Amino acid sequence: DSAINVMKWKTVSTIFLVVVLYLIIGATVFKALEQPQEISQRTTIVIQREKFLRAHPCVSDQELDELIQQIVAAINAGIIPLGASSNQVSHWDLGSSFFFAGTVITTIGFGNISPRTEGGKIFCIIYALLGIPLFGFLLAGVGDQLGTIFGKGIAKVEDTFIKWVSQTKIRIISTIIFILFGCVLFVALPAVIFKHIEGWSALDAIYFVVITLTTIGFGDYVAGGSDIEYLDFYKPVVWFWILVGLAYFAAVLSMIGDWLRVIAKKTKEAVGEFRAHAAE
Amino acid sequence: SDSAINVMKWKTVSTIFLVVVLYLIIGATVFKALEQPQEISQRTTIVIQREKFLRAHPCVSDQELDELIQQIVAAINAGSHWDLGSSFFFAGTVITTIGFGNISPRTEGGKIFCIIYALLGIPLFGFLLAGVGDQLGTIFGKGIAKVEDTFIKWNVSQTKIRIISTIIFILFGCVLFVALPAVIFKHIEGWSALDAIYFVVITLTTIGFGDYVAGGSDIEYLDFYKPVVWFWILVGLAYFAAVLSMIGDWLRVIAKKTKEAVGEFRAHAAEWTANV
Ligand SMILES: CS(=O)(=O)Nc1ccc(C(=O)NCc2ccc(Cl)cc2Cl)cc1
Ligand SMILES: CS(=O)(=O)Nc1ccc(C(=O)NCc2ccc(Cl)cc2Cl)cc1
Ligand SMILES: CCCCCCCCCCCCCCCC
Ligand SMILES: CCCCCCCCCCCCCCCC
Ligand SMILES: CCCCCCCCCCCCCCCC
Ligand SMILES: CCCCCCCCCCCC
Ligand SMILES: CCCCCCCCCCCC
Ligand SMILES: CCCCCCCCCCCC
Ligand SMILES: CCCCCCCCCCCC
Ligand SMILES: CCCCCCCCCCC
Ligand SMILES: CCCCCCCCCCC
Ligand SMILES: CCCCCCCCCCC
Ligand SMILES: CCCCCCCCCC
Ligand SMILES: CCCCCCCC
Ligand SMILES: CCCCCCCC
Ligand SMILES: CCCCC
Ligand SMILES: CCCCC
Ligand SMILES: CCCCC
Ligand SMILES: [K+]
Ligand SMILES: [K+]
Ligand SMILES: [K+]
Ligand SMILES: [K+]
Ligand SMILES: [K+]
Repeated sequence: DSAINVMKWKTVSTIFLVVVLYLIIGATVFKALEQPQEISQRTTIVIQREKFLRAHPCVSDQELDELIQQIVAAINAGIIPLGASSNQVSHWDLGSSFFFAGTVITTIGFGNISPRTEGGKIFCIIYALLGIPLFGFLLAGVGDQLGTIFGKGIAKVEDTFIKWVSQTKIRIISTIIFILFGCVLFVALPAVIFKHIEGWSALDAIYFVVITLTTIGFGDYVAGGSDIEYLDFYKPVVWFWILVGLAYFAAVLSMIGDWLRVIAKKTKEAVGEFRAHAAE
Repeated sequence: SDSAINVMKWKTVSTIFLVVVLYLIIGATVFKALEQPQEISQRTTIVIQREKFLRAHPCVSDQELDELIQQIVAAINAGSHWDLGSSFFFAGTVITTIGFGNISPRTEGGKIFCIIYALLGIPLFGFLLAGVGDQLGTIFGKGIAKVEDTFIKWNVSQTKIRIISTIIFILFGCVLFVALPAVIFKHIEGWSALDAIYFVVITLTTIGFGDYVAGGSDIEYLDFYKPVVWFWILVGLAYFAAVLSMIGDWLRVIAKKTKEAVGEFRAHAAEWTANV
């Protein structure tokens, strides 16, 4: 029993170090990419500050930094503190609390909207702990249904491509068609609709798709997030997209996992060779 | 018959789908019931503070306030955020799919790298998290070998003691991975006791709203704090993975028990109505 456990802990620990190292590379590449724009916006926000620090000296000026604290603290709930727009829609209306519930059970958790009430928080804890598992079943069923829809599709395509054919190499043609068609239906096509309806850039759309469907859900972009107009054919279609798109990414991510298993065997055995053939 | 099983399958999906739709509807109404009020009371008392800042400082005209707020909304779309350690944290938020979003890429390259980083990193982390799950799982397996010996040579024996074991998992698990860290968070972050547990749950379920983030404020943090929080995430995620999974099983059970209870209720209105 302990013989396999010693072999297991050895594997976990190496993957752990790989993960630590993956984070370090990651970290350096993100700071390489973002630290600059952050500094150029931090210098040009101090420029804008001084233009109204000294352009109104009759303001206490310790209370300006405190004013902004009260705006940024209050923006998190979601305020539109203007006199040319003192009338305002609700964040917790019939539909947005529905959306919010969606963000909890799917663990996307955008967080543009999140509970402020101690009761809302306590309900959210309970709602999540029951809802996440519940949704998991739905998402599984959605995965199966969609899986068998594609099974009927590959029965028709693995017959017509039976020319003068291997068992294990037509598997490679199938997984390409899964990724190809899948990226159209669940990534490309919806990003295009998002690009048009939200006014996002082409990158922002795909970025949103991926961040949402991987359940990362930063919440920097949220489809349905602004007050624009919205056809109301729109948002329901986006629910359905989430439902099926999450199922799709579940598989895709899972495939990527398998590819890593493979690449990890191939590299484990390559290093053994490379060590043994020190001559080279 | 191949379509015969598929009609039975789609029947199952569709009922769970309706249960989910209905779970969302109840949810929706309970959240709006809870939050629509605080929203109104903060919308009245933010308009009060708005007008209260024109009168208590007449130096500021009404036209320059609207422009100030434009520059503050511009600056929420930035905020160092991206130092050595916070970009490390950020990477953590991507691969774990917690995704707080207090920090997120603004550069078109940062976004493209994030897409790639995620698609490779999420699966990679999943392996780590699995290993962490196993190790922790067998640590508790040795723990229950010692506790299912000392209690199993005396009072009421097998088939109900499985229920006592799962309570010990939940009891001790909630101490180690929820209570104890919430207490540390309460003290170190200055959050309320509820806010701490709220954070724990929102983070460890990988929902990660990002309303609260441990390490998120500009406080003197002991060098030992943040790394301990990494370790907590690693093990706490593994813990919730199991817990959530258990809850799933309980639902499976409760769903059979309710499916057959409806079958009973039906079957007695049957042979009670045949009685004419
Ligand atoms: C900023 S707001 O909260 O005040 N306004 C709203 C914002 C979004 C939505 C909505 O339904 N979007 C589609 C959707 C559905 C379910 C899930 Cl899980 C994710 C997504 Cl993107 C509705 C209102
Ligand atoms: C605006 S900021 O970027 O400067 N604030 C920060 C916030 C948090 C951390 C950090 O390391 N927290 C521990 C931690 C680790 C990994 C994961 Cl996944 C989640 C968590 Cl909560 C660093 C900076
Ligand atoms: C207009 C560009 C759209 C590109 C869509 C991104 C693809 C995300 C899915 C991951 C699998 C991609 C296969 C590439 C093999 C290296
Ligand atoms: C109009 C500008 C559109 C820019 C589209 C570029 C997106 C490229 C996505 C890269 C996906 C790489 C997949 C790697 C899988 C491991
Ligand atoms: C964003 C790209 C990051 C790429 C990840 C780094 C590659 C690390 C390779 C680790 C090699 C360890 C070999 C051990 C074999 C037993
Ligand atoms: C047969 C599988 C259903 C696929 C239907 C396409 C859904 C795309 C929704 C895009 C909306 C933004
Ligand atoms: C384009 C980036 C490719 C990164 C390849 C990841 C390989 C991980 C190997 C894990 C070894 C155990
Ligand atoms: C630090 C040592 C670097 C070793 C480089 C090996 C890269 C593995 C690629 C595997 C493709 C088959
Ligand atoms: C939110 C909980 C409501 C309970 C719904 C019961 C569903 C009845 C279907 C039973 C299967 C025959
Ligand atoms: C404008 C509010 C949008 C809510 C749509 C609810 C319908 C859910 C059905 C899922 C296909
Ligand atoms: C447009 C930004 C792309 C960054 C490329 C980083 C690739 C790193 C590979 C390290 C082996
Ligand atoms: C500080 C009070 C927090 C209470 C949390 C209640 C959780 C009950 C779990 C039900 C699944
Ligand atoms: C808190 C009670 C949740 C009830 C779920 C029951 C599932 C019913 C499936 C028929
Ligand atoms: C046999 C399954 C019924 C499918 C209904 C339409 C969705 C593909
Ligand atoms: C073995 C229990 C570890 C708990 C760590 C708590 C740190 C916040
Ligand atoms: C304090 C209100 C509790 C709602 C569950
Ligand atoms: C998280 C429970 C889902 C079961 C497939
Ligand atoms: C219909 C517009 C296509 C954008 C690539
Ligand atoms: K978030
Ligand atoms: K999130
Ligand atoms: K998640
Ligand atoms: K998950
Ligand atoms: K998330």
